[PDB]
Amino acid sequence: KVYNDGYDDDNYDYIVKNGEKWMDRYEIDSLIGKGSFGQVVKAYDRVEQEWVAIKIIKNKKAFLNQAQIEVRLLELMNKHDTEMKYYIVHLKRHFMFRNHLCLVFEMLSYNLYDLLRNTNFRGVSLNLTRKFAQQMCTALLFLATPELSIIHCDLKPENILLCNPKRSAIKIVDFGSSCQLGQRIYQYIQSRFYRSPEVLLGMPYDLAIDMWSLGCILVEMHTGEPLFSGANEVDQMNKIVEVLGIPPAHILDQAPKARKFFEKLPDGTWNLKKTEYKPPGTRKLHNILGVETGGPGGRRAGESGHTVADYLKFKDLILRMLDYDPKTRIQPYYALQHSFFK
Ligand SMILES: COc1cc(N2CCN(C)CC2)ccc1Nc1nc(N)c(C(=O)c2ccccc2)s1
Repeated sequence: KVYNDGYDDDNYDYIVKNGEKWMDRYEIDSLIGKGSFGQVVKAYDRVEQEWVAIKIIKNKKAFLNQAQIEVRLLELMNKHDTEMKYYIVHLKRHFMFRNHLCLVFEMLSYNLYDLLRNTNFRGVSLNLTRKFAQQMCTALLFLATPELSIIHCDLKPENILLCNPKRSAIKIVDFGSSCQLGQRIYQYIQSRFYRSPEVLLGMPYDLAIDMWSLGCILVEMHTGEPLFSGANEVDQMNKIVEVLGIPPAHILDQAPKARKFFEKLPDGTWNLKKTEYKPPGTRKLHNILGVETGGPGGRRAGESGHTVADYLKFKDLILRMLDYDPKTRIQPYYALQHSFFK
């Protein structure tokens, strides 16, 4: 009949009314997004005299409890970053309002998908992609700090926010799917497009899955299209193999879900099960990026900082981020020292 004295709906979400005053402090403007966790809203903080995003968690135990884990990690990240210089959206404060847990963040304006949509999915330049890459590798180095050891677990374009148009800077948002390095409790994780092979294979995993996600994102930021746009896990694996070839046998012999995508011949090699696809590793990244052919779809022909030399450095890096072996895949510190960033 009514939910939470009328303040809530079916899904335990707070019904947001335009121009409502909570606590003589926050002035609600408009809803900016919806998710499984609850809602996000654009508000004006009267005390600090600034705009904020407020994450209104659902009035439901499971969602409260999940968001309390998120709070715990965000405040652990504040302890290790008082200067706010590692390109992370930071928790300002949290509070209870009409039985909802609300997390207050600084308000950014657009996500990286918006940026892409504004290019009509043709991409931004390599000079913009460089800057964003350095900042993301900085963010991951920080996450990999031994006391934090945090896996974001859902790096995709909507979880990367643009600071502001003349500042040319990005930040990582939404640590609600995040956890610290540990014994494996979860298996169906990451967004499919950016899901790593260790995850698709049901193998152990660590902070290197986030670097796989970043390999994909950076190719997408310069091409405008996702690198591996799988319709399901089988099709995702197949798209990965098209570019990078069959994974190594030492890996596939260990992998508990190997037989979902591959099969073991009598000689002991692994090959693709049949489900349309190019043969293993013949869709080269060299050619997707258009290293010698004037960038993606010829659009970077004649533009400064888009030479063969420049493109090879970017390629080289991406290839190190898309290593099949999580042990040898490039870590954040070695990524920062790459010649792509000179
Ligand atoms: C003006 O507010 C935003 C609007 C958008 N969009 C742009 C308008 N739409 C085309 C798609 C969503 C994307 C992001 C924001 N701003 C946000 N700033 C922060 N700080 C956000 C979050 O903290 C956040 C909270 C929960 C999940 C994801 C992000 S969301």
